[PDB]
Amino acid sequence: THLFEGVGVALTTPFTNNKVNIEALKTHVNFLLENNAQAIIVNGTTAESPTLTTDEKERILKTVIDLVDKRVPVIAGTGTNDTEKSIQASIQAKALGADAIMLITPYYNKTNQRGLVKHFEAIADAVKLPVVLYNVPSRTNMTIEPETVEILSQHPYIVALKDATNDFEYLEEVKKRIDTNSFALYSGNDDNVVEYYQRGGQGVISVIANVIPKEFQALYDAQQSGLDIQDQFKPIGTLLSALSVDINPIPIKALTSYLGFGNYELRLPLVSLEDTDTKVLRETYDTFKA
Amino acid sequence: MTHLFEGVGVALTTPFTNNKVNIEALKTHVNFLLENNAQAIIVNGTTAESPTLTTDEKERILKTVIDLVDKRVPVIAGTGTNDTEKSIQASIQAKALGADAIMLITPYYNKTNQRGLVKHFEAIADAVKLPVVLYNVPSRTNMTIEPETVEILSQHPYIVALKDATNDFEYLEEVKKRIDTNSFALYSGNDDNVVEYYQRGGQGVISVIANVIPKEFQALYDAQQSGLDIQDQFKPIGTLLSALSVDINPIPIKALTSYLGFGNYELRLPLVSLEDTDTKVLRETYDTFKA
Repeated sequence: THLFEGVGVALTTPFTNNKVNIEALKTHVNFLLENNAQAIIVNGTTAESPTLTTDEKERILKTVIDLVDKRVPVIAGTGTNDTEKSIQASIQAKALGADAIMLITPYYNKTNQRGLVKHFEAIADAVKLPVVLYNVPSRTNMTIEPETVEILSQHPYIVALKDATNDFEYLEEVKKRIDTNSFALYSGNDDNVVEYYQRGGQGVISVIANVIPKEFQALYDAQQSGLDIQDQFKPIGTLLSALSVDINPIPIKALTSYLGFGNYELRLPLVSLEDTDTKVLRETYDTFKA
Repeated sequence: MTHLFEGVGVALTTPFTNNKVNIEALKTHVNFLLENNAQAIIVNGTTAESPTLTTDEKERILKTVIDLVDKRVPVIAGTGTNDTEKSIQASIQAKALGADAIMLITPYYNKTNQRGLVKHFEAIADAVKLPVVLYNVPSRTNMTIEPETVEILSQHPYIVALKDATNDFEYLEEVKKRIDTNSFALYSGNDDNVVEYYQRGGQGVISVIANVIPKEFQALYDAQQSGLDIQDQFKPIGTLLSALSVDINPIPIKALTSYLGFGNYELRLPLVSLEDTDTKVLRETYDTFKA
């Protein structure tokens, strides 16, 4: 009934001399599927969607869809801070074959809670496809209030929340206003997953699972089977700490490129880490693997 | 002798009528502004609801304000986004249309570090070769231009001012310590801090409320330049500004631009208008001020 449970990956965009590299894109997705990724979130923040052209987003999304071939859900990031364009982009994602769309709250312009509902509901009504809300106040400086999540969760087509508030008071206020049989809560912050899972989350939409999908999903599966993951998490948390050297996806792409998925490139206004930080992060990764 | 303007620049609202830009209402509004001593027109900023305008609408509107204004004050085109390549291309098109300057917000949503923030602004300024107003609004972007970073950017021949919407006076003083205000202008991006901003040596304000009270708001700046205290004189305006804080800009200011006949009271989703009574309470607060 939920789109997925466990680890979905906020897929990075592989660039090669500033161009989307479709062959690397396919290799990365294959690597994700072979390593137990439960879902692919395409053109999210981690994909640098703000600097992707529309053509790029569509070429990437169609590629992911045709390659995945329904083996896991393909969730297209289509929401912006403009309702009309979010509607257009969601409709194209539907037509290309996406299984769901992800919609962030507005940002920069922002809105009030009543506007927020109008915005999400307008997109959901127009697309008629499963929608994953995305709340990340550290990027948007607004939130989807718990009462607002309740109103929205009653939309037939709004099925989940990517919750990147890192606020467990908020998590508990949301829990008591939704039915998790029909409305899934996904962490949007890799390092809160131990507690996020303990408190009954349905999984995570993950940045680090770009490079360690198997281990990160295995951690979910252990929790779900009735095992304690508090200590088992630590070696991943060690890598997560090194990943926090800069704003995502600046650090994760040092690691995706290291594994062969595109060059280590970010599109402006983002920039790659400097050499020292890049080698430190890559070493940390090799130590995790060892 | 070299700033683009001093005093009150207006962050012009977009006039809508059945969700179409009203070109006649727009011309009328600009004329009203110019007639009432506005010192600059900032086109397609946050207040203009730029996240929801088509590229076509922005260009039509910009060219309309440019041709009307006819070089009487600077037309400052908001062209900056969180995509550097798109910011460059929109800025080049604004220069072709005859803009006197461009305004560039920091990235937002993606954000960036201070290093990439310098690359972003510098690449735009390098590409367009037109005067640049940086625009720092942490309550909308969740990032900032550090005082040291403003220092660095001020050294670019084309980067000439900052619209500072931090509302942080420690920040102001840190920036003043690093820039020369004779060559690098500091404009408040927050209407309600102007008494202190002007008092602390600011060059002016890029204003929301001056959409409707350009005359009074410019006269407040003039009063203080002539050596008068405006602390008490500002309070009637502050009262109007308390009413305006009822919601996120430009949701309230558009209740008033329509009330003066500059388009209908319409906002493009994800924004919505105030409901009817908050619309009236706000319009009466304005008439009281005018009275």
